[PDB]
Amino acid sequence: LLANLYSCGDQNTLMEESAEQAQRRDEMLRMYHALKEALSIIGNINT
Amino acid sequence: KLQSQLLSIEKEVEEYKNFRPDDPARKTKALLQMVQQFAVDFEKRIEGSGDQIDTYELSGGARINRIFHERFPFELVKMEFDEKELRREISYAIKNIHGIRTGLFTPDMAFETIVKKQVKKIREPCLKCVDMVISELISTVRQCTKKLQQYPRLREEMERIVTTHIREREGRTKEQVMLLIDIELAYMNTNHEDFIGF
Amino acid sequence: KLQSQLLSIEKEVEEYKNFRPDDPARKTKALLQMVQQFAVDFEKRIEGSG
Repeated sequence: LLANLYSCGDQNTLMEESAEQAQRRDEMLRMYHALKEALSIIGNINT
Repeated sequence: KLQSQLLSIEKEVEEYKNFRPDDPARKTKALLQMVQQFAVDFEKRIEGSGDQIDTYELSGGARINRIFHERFPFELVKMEFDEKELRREISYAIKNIHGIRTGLFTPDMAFETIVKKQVKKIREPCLKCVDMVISELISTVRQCTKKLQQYPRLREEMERIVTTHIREREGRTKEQVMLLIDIELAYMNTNHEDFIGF
Repeated sequence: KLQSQLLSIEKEVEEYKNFRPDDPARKTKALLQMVQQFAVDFEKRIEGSG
């Protein structure tokens, strides 16, 4: 099966992501950075 | 609280932050992961291999097919052979086998002629059992592809390729089934578990 | 006898007949198949499956 799937042309279009995943990973990156900033502020307040 | 959230999200965003759309390495790594997932899910439903057992349904291909091999015996007994027409044709067979002679012992060709007529009937339930099993397999393949939703054009192709293969194997499977019945007509072995001596 | 022997060779030489010294597509599918073989073989040796 793996060799048959790979041999089909246009591998760049066979594995294209759906628009939902582009949204999911973009949001998780923003959430990840925001959490770090928030945890930084708490560290600088406890002091 | 914030520390726990970072730990949960970190394992995935580690990859998302390096995303580039022009990355053949990601596409091929994704391809190998989807194919390995499908082959593990497929074997799970049919063979029962793995530690992820569905305790709500019947396993699908594994136990639907396992029962097709126990509905099939039912198909082999719905024959309804008419006893009266047997006893008539047995009588005419004996007289015609003896022919011009009065006959001294019961003929064998009468026994062979009757059996060959009944054995020819089995062809129907055998070609049903094949169609039933093909249909069940196509079902289980369609369940296994439900996990590739995040990749369109890969759920279609993997369905098409595995589906086409299962269908093309129908011809060769039926030919062997037909042949195994001809083998039964070709020679009458009476030295088996039978009324020897009687 | 000759026909039986030739069947054991066709499966493999179909790859050699189109061999090129520089074929990234050939190498890529060779890598993936070998990675998949290793993972399946390893799990089989320790788990005891198959």
